[PDB]
Amino acid sequence: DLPQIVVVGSQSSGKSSVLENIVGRDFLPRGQGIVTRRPLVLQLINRQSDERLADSTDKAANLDEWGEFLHLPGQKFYDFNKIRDEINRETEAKVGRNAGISPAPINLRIYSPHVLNLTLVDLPGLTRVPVGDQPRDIERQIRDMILKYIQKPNAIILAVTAANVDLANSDGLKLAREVDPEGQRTIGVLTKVDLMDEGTDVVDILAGRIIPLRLGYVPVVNRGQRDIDNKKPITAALEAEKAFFENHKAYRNKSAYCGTPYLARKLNLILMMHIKQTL
Ligand SMILES: Nc1nc2c(ncn2[C@@H]2O[C@H](COP(=O)(O)OP(=O)(O)O)[C@@H](O)[C@H]2O)c(=O)[nH]1
Ligand SMILES: [Mg+2]
Repeated sequence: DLPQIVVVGSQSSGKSSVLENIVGRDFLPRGQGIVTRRPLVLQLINRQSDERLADSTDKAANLDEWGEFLHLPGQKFYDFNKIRDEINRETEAKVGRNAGISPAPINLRIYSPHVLNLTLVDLPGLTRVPVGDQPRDIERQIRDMILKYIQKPNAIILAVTAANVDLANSDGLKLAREVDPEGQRTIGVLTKVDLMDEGTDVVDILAGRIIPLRLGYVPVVNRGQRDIDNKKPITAALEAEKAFFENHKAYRNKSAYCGTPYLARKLNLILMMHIKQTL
């Protein structure tokens, strides 16, 4: 149907962290062995610019930003800690906790003056060894779920790989190549650039010398686990990401092509081009 950006990669590649960095505020459940177990179809809606904010545990809530769930019609979520709770609820309701997965999507809209018009689909990450109560063929079930999404020619494939692993072992690029070998609709993200072995960088990847992608790669820096535990706001994380690329010798002169702000503009631009070619 409509074009959308499907986020694919290994478990703990940083897929959920990228979505939070794009939104600008944290709203996804994490910790306690919690991972994405249902597709989150996230629709971001730009919207240029009190009793409704009375019972808010989110210090940043405001009337210009809120979320809406398709299965909870009429409700507007101004507190993003309740968005997290509801996502955790809907997931456990259909697939319990730390068990298998379900293809039933959770549909969430978020209005904001700070987001571009994008549709992103967070998919479960590939793992290799079952833990907890997972079915022993959990790897196959996740692969088959991903392929069903990215086989569709309207799907823009956001292949997420951690920069502190060998690019050639990327699950995201493998799956992207299986359905889109020419790279016509695959765009890469390189996370955890701040965790790279000292002396290494991703410049060779950006210059197309390893696994070329015509739509390119974008390096980013999301919140680390310490930042999550300390409740560091995404706004501060974005400031930290900007400073990282502007003071690193390898990225200083190319920093306009680094970071989540550029990724969002790039996804928005690619998404508009993809629509133009639909008749
Ligand atoms: N230092 C650092 N940690 C990151 C970065 N991106 C993600 N992480 C951490 O990597 C872990 C997995 O990230 P997450 O978004 O939950 O992974 P997912 O399973 O792909 O959605 C978490 O502990 C994140 O804090 C990054 O750019 N830098
Ligand atoms: Mg995830």
